[PDB]
Amino acid sequence: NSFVGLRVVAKWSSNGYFYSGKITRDVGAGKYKLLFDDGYECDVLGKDILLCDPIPLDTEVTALSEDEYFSAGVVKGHRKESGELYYSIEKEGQRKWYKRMAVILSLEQGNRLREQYGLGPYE
Repeated sequence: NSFVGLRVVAKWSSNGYFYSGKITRDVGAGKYKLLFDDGYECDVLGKDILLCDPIPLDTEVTALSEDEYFSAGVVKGHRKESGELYYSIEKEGQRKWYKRMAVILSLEQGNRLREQYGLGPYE
């Protein structure tokens, strides 16, 4: 048994930022059989939709504000319940508990991690 019910990030093309996903089963070497945190399922190769925390417990990440123009706040405490999801983003001096889609992350906040926790098992 392992991470076949894992916590994931969602990038289709590398365009500099990722959305959120959750896994259902593991598909081969490099792949994940996944559904988005909001209900969109597929099987894909992982360097797109992969095994995350999502991101490090010290992370000034981006919070859902505009498309190229979004603003940062910090991941500190997070959990996932059997049909409820909450990520505590420390923002504006207070904690915003959002299901993972109200946070985003960019590639280099992903790439720092990519080798150690998730953001690429395959090349």
